[PDB]
Order: sequence, then C-alpha cells, then structure tokens
Amino acid sequence: HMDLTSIQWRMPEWVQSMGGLRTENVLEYFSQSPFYSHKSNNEMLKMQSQFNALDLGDLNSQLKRLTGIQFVIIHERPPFLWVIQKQNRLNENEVKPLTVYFVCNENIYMAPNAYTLLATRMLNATYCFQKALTKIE
Repeated sequence: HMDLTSIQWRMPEWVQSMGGLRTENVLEYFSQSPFYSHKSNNEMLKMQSQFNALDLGDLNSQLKRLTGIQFVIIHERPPFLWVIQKQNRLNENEVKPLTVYFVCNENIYMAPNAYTLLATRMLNATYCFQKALTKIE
C-alpha cells in the first residue's frame, strides 16, 4: 500500500468552488482526501442525510450515539488551520485516538505521532478520573 505518512494532499479547485475553507465545511474537504475512510460513522451519517433529505444538525452529538471510526475537529484557527482526529469510539464515554491530521493552508497531512500520543494521554487521564468517581456511591 501507499504510505500516507509520506504525502500531502491539496485540492484548490474544491476550495474555490466553496468560497474558501471554513469550520463549517473543512470536514467535507477532508472527505475528498485519501486520509478519509468510508468505514467511518462520518460517512454513514453523510448518506442517511442525503438519502432521507434530512438535516441532522450537530455532528458531534450524532457521533456520541455511534461506535466505530470517527473524524472530529479538535482545533480551530480560521482561516489558516484546523486539526482533525481519527478516533475509534468505543461507546458514549470512551474514544481511542488513532491518528491526527493537519489542514494547514488547504494542505492536508498526518501530524507527527506525538500529537496522537498527547491526545490519548489527555483522554487516559480524563477517563481515569471518571472511573474513579463511579465508585464513591
């Protein structure tokens, strides 16, 4: 297979067509890239929405109800960067960070592994805390 840690992707013809990148549409941009995965809860939602002609509103709330591969925005600095995280959602309370990507100046590429490491360390500490609170009652 082609190694995605060694490429950058950029599709200027889409950006112009949409009037520039915005938090509103950055994830859609990401969807046309080889980093996207059609196995994702993201994709499943895109199609229920189109097929049923339905507005499903806040994505993040829709993702909480599902399990599997997910893509979420975890950092916003319009109009230059957004940071996206691929994660495997285990349930409504747990998520496993898989990889993170940068969308910098319309360029998409995987961030160094350390960012994923930081993410999981953040989540682990959070989850350890929450499991610790369930016991007091």
